[PDB]
This record gives sequence, structure tokens and C-alpha cells, in this order.
Amino acid sequence: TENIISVDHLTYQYQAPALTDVSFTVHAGEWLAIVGHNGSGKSTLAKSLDGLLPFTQGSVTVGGITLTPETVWQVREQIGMIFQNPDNQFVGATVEDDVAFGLENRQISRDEMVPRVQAALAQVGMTSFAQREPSSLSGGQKQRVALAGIVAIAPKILILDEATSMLDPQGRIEMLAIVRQLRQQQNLTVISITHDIDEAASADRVLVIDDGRLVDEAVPSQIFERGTQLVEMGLDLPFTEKLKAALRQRGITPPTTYQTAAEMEEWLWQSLS
Amino acid sequence: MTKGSLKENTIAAVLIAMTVALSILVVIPIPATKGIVTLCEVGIYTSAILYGRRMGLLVGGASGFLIDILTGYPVWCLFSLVIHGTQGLVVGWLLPRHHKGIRSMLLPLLVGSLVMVIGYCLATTLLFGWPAGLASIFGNVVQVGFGAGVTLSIVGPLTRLKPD
Amino acid sequence: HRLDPRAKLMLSFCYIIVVFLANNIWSYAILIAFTVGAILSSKISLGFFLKGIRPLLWLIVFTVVLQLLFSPAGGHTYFHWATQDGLINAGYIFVRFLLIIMMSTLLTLSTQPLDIATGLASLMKPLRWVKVPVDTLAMMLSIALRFVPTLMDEATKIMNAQRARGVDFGEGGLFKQAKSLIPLMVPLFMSAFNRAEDLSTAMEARGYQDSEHRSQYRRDTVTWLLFLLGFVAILIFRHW
Amino acid sequence: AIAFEHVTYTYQAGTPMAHTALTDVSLTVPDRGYLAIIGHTGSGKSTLIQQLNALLKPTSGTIKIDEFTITPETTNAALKPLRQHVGMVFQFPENQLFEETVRQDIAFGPKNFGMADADALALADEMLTTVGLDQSYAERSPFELSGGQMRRVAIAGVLAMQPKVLVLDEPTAGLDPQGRQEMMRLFARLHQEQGLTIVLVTHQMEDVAQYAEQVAVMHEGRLMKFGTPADVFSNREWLQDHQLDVPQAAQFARRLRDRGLTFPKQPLTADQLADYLAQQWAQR
Repeated sequence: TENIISVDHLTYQYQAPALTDVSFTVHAGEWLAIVGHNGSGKSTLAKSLDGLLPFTQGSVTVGGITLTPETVWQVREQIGMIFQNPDNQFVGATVEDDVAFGLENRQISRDEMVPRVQAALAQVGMTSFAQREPSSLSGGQKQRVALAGIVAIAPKILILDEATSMLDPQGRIEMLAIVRQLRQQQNLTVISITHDIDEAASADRVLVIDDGRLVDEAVPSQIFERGTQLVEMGLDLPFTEKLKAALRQRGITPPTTYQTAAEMEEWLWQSLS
Repeated sequence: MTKGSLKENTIAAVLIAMTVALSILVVIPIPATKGIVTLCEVGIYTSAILYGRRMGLLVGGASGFLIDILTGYPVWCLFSLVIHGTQGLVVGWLLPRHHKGIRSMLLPLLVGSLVMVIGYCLATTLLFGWPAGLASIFGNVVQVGFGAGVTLSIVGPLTRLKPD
Repeated sequence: HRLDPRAKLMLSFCYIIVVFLANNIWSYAILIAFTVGAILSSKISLGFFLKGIRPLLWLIVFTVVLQLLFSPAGGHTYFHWATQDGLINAGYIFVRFLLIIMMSTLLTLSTQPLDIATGLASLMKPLRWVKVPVDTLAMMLSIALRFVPTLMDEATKIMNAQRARGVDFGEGGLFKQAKSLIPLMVPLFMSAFNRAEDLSTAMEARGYQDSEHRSQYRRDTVTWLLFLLGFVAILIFRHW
Repeated sequence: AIAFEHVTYTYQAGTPMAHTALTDVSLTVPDRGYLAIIGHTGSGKSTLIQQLNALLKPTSGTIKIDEFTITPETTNAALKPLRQHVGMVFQFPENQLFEETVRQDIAFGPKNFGMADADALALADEMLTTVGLDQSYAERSPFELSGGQMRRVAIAGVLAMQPKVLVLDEPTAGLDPQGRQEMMRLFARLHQEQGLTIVLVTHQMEDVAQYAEQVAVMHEGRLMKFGTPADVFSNREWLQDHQLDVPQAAQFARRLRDRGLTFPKQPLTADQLADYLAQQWAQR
């Protein structure tokens, strides 16, 4: 509905990997998560979604404004972006200027900018960090104030190009949490090109790419059924899957369908006890 | 002169930050007794020889100005801005040619280096003072030697790489 | 002791020419009154001051002693007096060293390094009339300035990494030392290229797009008008 | 091999601003050891790490590493071979690359200490093939390689020095799950088949649970808990208040404990938990 992509291609395979005959559509407020190996475009598709990286063929249309050259900034308006490595993409002299940075250059504003910035920093909870420069913090925090900066724009779509790729478990879990509450509050589409199993589990739907071609597409719970094959697919195993694998390595045959920690616990206690 | 380009405008900023960072950080102790802080001029000269070229005068000037603020003698900031700012431009404008070979870089480096030597000498011999000019000459000559040598050592490998 | 702090940059800009645009003996009385007044007004605590004069002490001694020895008359081997001019000139250049150095230290300790870029943006405003891009230089200088500390953290880790694998930094002489700087310099340049490319795609995709234009997030006039009055008083007598 | 004795360090010397990055650190890592340092950022882990290769001389106490003996009195010159003895891998080692070819890049390490140039290049090829994959990549430029591959080249460059003690400052950072898995299995491989004393600063508790033989918990410049992972992860709540936590296997073991079954020891790994469940599966 929101992001229609009929055909997509990239000629770099003759840099960013490659894409061929890619096709999918993103629903409104859908928690989408793209996963794959390294041979996959993935980050290529992430670049193509915002506006950068001019594709040689195919066509992409963010509902309803179509790509690319003249309407690139129009499409880029209703699209938030967070990249890996929070040392970069900060550009601001401090947290406050970083958040205000995205707001600034749209011919607006000055007066109404300040309370919006403070409200965004209050929304991420890092209000007591606006005074501090990025050269003092922290990993997940710079990414969090970058998230505050892009959420200050309040776009209908949000793209996570492996935002948690270079974060500690603390900052990663925290970031995912505030993204969850952000979804709760604003209700918006979140497309996340990542390799984090927790994020993929938080997703409503998961697209799996391979060799520049969309090889799979299903609910994260059904995706997790791939078990040991998940690592090769560029995604960590759920602990329940690790336990099941370790059990089938030892004669015990656990259910083929995916199970959460509660379901696994219940089944285990139901078995012997 | 300036346009400015999309990527290049950012590259200049990052290179300035690098030169200032190296300037504050890296210390090069000479065999008795001074030090060579202006290994930032390696970043300057290299930024002038790489792409470069005229625009590298920003990487030369703004960086040196910031260095004057941070090291730092804030009073000399304008002087350094002019001296270095024109220095990088003297290297850049005189460079091409087509970056082919070492000598092609050897010639403009000599002229641009004198802009620092003569520049700071006149900068010293103004508030000062007959000996300060000589001291500035010696120190900035050794420093120019180190900077140009290191720049010559790096710029080869880098031209093979480098984005644009 | 913070202030505007936009005017302090202009102080740094003017103090250089104001310093030597004054002979005597009288303009020195005005200059010293102004500088010492500023010092007393801005805390201090002469510790950082004397520690600031400490490294340049050799240059002070060298300059003053050479200005002396090459003046009584010293050349062709003969001392005594006549010399007094060289004496008071050496005193002049000594007090000169004190003024410039102490004011440099004071100016260093005064401004916080952050707002200086914005100050530069504000001072480059008239230059807009001269077709010179102000906002591009402002954004470039701000990004550079904010990236200065994070690049120091990078430069240290690179040096430590290379030191960990055999690179002996800092050691003499000069050629063997300059050759040793390469494993530090080469990675930093390529890292700086990746630092910019990722920053370019970041700024493009960010809310700020391709703009360059246009958006920006009582003690001021007092000390500067005082500076004007003092500067005029200096402009009065100057022997020329 | 490694042995800290009342070690402590502080930036910057006695003069302000003082900041003790470490205080009273005592521990011993045996031959063929595998220490895993855990803790928050700035908790003194990096200081403890840099304390090994003599990057930071202690303010007090002594550090005995095999034949070496680090002391505050020790000069910088005598600490020269300690670097080839103790290999180190900083976070994101790709940045350390600079040479035009990965062969000369990896060979560059030993070349500083020794080295016969031909033997250095041959050893560079050997390390090239021993690390992850990277067969016959010698002529290829490192900058052309992927991030992970560059990490493998840098790591190979470190391994080329023939170190007896390898140190890893979060080596699996930024890597995809397969990259992290293969890299950790590489570390374990070198550990078991070659030497190899391995120090490992991380945040991933699973790698510490599976590979580490002993754990060092840091918390603001002080080694509070130290011992086998069974001893460290025994007290969950302490870790919880230290913003840390026991591995997923231990958590789920608690989940199965409240229901609940019993276990001879707390399962730190899914394999161990699978064993404990298999025994009771055979019983009931």
C-alpha cells in the first residue's frame, strides 16, 4: 500500500552488491524486516528506498510519489533514515543541533523549532543529554538522538539500515524498545534491513533476499523454523531453536513448528514431568 | 571558485578535522630539541595534491586557523588562516600538470612551502624582532621538510585509491 | 569568564595589529591598563598564565638577548654603552612577549571551543555581500570542528594498533621517523574518505537535504566600545 | 602465563586531573588460558587490556607474563619484544590496514621485529590461509576486500608475529552472525590446536559461556568477581544489578527451575542444558 515496488534492478555487478527482479509492497504501519547473507543487496535496497543510489532499471514508488530524479526529495520527505555507525550521520555540533539539523532545512523554522526539539528529546528520554557533544557518548545514545532527530520530522516511513549493527546489547535492546514505543505512539511503517534476530522477531513480516533476488517472505515465527539454516541466512538463532538443535543432536526430537520460550518451557515440562 | 560540490564539501570538512586532530595529537620530536606539530601540513599538502586542488586551500586555511585557536595562539589565527590558506593554493594551482610522477609534485611543494617559511618569518618580524624571524625560519624549514617528505611518502599510494 | 562570546573572536582578530600599532611608553600604559584590567576581570589565577609563558620562555630569552647583544653595539666585539636604546627596546619586546603570550593564554581559556564556529559564521556575514559562500563554510567548519575530537580518538587507536604490531612511533631520527608515520597517515586518509562518503549520504537522506540555505538554530557592546576608546587613545600617540 | 599483582593505573599520573582507570588488580591466567573480561564501557577493561602489551605502564604493582616482568620502573626500550609476544586486536582492526597488498600488509608485522623478508611474505601467506578463508588473496589490495575480509587480513597481520598471547577487544563487533560465528570458532581453533592464551573483552555473554575457561568481571577500575564461568554466572542477581546477566541457557534453566525440574549445575550453554534434559528424558 505505502511502498509499491513492481520491478527493481542494479548494474554494479558488472561497491553495492546487486539486485534483479526484486518485487514487494509494504503495508501501512507494517513492521517489515529485511534479512539475507552478504551476497544479498540488502543495504543496496535500503539505499534505493530513500532516494540515493540511482538504479539503472526498474521502478519504485512510495505511495503515492514516484521515483526518482525530480521527486527524490519529495519521496525523501516522508522517509526517515538511520544508518550504521553513529559517529557519522550526526553532523551536529551537539545533540540539540543534531536533532534540529533535520528540521532546519525545509525553509522552516526558528521559533516553533525549539519546543519541537525539546519534545522529541523528551520523547526519547535523552532530554538531559542535549548539552553534551557526540564526542563523549556512547554508541546506542548517538543512534538514539539520531532517531530523535529523524523522528522530529515525524515521517510516515522509517528505515533502519542496520542501526543496531554496531551497538552494545544494552543500547540495542534500549533502541528496539523505544522503537516499539514509537510505533505505539505515532503508528508508522518501519522497514528494517538488519541481521538482529530480536529485531526480526519484533517485525510483523520478514523478507529474505539472496543473490539479488527475493528468495523468501513470511512471518518471523515461520522464518525461525529454518533453525540452524538461520545463520547462513544472516540471522542469529532463537535460543529455543538452539535448544531444539542441541536436543535433536541427542536423540530427543522436538516439534518442527517454532515455539517461544514459554511454549518450549511448557512442552518440556509437559514431556518428562 | 567554490561551488560547492556535494561530496567534496563534506570531504573538505573531514580532512580539516583530520589535520587539526593530527596537529593537536601527533608530536614529532626532532634530534634536539623542538617538535613537529605541522604534520597537519601533510594533510594539507596531500589534500592539495590528491584531487586536489584549488579547493584544498580550505583544508589548508580553516584547519590551520582552528589549530591556532586550539593549540593554541588565538591571536595568530588570521595570520595562519592567510599563510596556510594561500599555501595550499600555491601548491594546488602550481601542481597540474597531471599529477604524473614524483617530480611533478616536488616542484610545487617547494614553492608552497616557502609561503609558510617566508610568511611566518614576516609574521614574526612584525610584532618582533630580528631573531624571532630567524628562529621561525629554521623551525618552519625543518617542519616543512618533514611535512613535504611525509606527504611525498603518502600521496603516491593514495592517488591510486581516492574516491573521485 | 565567558561573555558574548562572539566579540572575543574579533578581539583575537584585532589584538595582533593593535599590539604593534603602538610605540612608547604611553600607548604601552594604555595597552597594559587594558590587558591587566581584562585579566583581573576574568578571574585568574596566574598558574595557567605562567605555565603558558613557560614553553616560550626560551624564545623570550633568545629574542631579548639577541636584540640586546646585537645593539650595545655587540657587533665587531665591543660592549659598554652609548645601547640604552637597545636596552629599552629589549624591555619593550620582553613586555611585548608577556602581553601577547598572556593574552593568548587568556583567549584560549576564555572561549569554549564550540560556539567559535557559529561566531565565524556570524562574522562572515558581511562577506556574503562579496559573493563568498557563508553557510557552506559555516557548515563545513562546524562539521570539521565537531569531528576534531572523534578523529583524535581514531588517530590514537590507529597508532596503538600499529604500535601493537611493531611500529616504533616517535623515535628518531627524522627520515626513519617520517617513514614510520605512513602506517598512521594512510589509514586515516582512507578512513576520512569513508567518513565523508557516509556523511554525504547521511546528510542527503537527512531532513536537511541539498539546501546550503537557509536555516539556523549587554556585556557585548561594553567591552568592545571600551576597546574602541582605548584603541583611539592608542591611535593618538604613536611617534608616526 | 599472565599474572597481575596489585596492579593499578591512573590518568594522568599524580597531577590533576587524576582518574584511576584501575585500582588493586590481582589475577592469574595459566598457560593455554582463555580469559574473558566482561563489564561496562570505561569500567577499566580497556586499561587492563592495554596493560598487557605495555601500552600502559602500571602506577603500582607488577605484571608477570612468562619471562617478562612489567613494573612501573620498567623502561620503554626493554618492553620491545613484549609486543611480538602479546598480539593485540583492537575494535574494528580493518582500520589498521594501509599496505597496497594483503601479503605485504600481513608481513609488515614481523618485518618490524625481525625479519627475513621472504620468510615474512611466506609467513604472511601461511597466516593468510590460516585465517577464516582468504586463499591466494596476496596480490589483491586490502581496501578492495569486504569489511569482514579486511578484519581477517588485519587479524592475520597480528597473528603473523607468532604471539603466545592473543588479545581481542570485541573482535566480532559489527559482523554478521556467520562472521562472528566463524571468527569465534577460529579463535577457539587457534586456542586448542596451537597455543594459546586468549584474552577476550566482549559483551556477548554466549561466547563467554561457551568458549571461555575463566571470567574477569570489571566494574569501575576494580576486578570484583573472577573465576570460572560456572562460578561467575552462579549468582545471577549480582550480574543483574551490575547491568549484566547470565546466558540465555541459564535464564531458561531458571524458567525450567520454577516449574520446575532440578539440575546438578546451572546450564550455561544450550548443549549442557540439552544434556541435563536428555538424562531426565531417559529417566522419566
